[PDB]
Amino acid sequence: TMAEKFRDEGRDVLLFVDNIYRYTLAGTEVSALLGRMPSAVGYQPTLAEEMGVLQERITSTKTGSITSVQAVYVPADDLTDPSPATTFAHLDATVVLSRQIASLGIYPAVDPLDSTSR
Amino acid sequence: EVQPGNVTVLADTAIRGQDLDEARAMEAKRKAEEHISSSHGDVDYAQASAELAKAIAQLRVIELTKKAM
Repeated sequence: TMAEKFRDEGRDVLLFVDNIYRYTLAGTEVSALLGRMPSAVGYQPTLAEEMGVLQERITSTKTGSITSVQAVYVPADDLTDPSPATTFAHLDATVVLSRQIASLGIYPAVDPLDSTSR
Repeated sequence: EVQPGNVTVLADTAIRGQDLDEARAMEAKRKAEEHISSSHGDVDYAQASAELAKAIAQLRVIELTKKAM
């Protein structure tokens, strides 16, 4: 919301979100108590809508622009877990870090065969 | 070659001659001026090598096991 307010003033803004995964995770913890039947690997049924309702309002417009960097934790290093898989679609540039490269001491541990950009 | 109380025959293994050896050298030169090469007779190595080439092919082990190297 603060990023959006700075955008609407006609400015251009930087937005750094240090772990967006924890936004979906905090929903899962609550999802079962709200009386909703569990989905694929435990996540709430509304995972993709809960994620899109946020990711879709962080965007540039004709009055102002938001340039954003989001950290995206992947659980158990599984890039096919529903949350990373459903997050991949919302980004323009995806830089995929990997543990195998980091164990070689090669920082930054970017995987060039998986990072891409629009 | 014969010695006191000993003798040896250093026998040739094939007929030797001015013309035969020159024919063999001529073929040895031709095979090098071209790039023509023959096939070794080790059918056992051929069998095992093709079997190992097909068995090792396309098995995506690395990146299946998380082995960096």
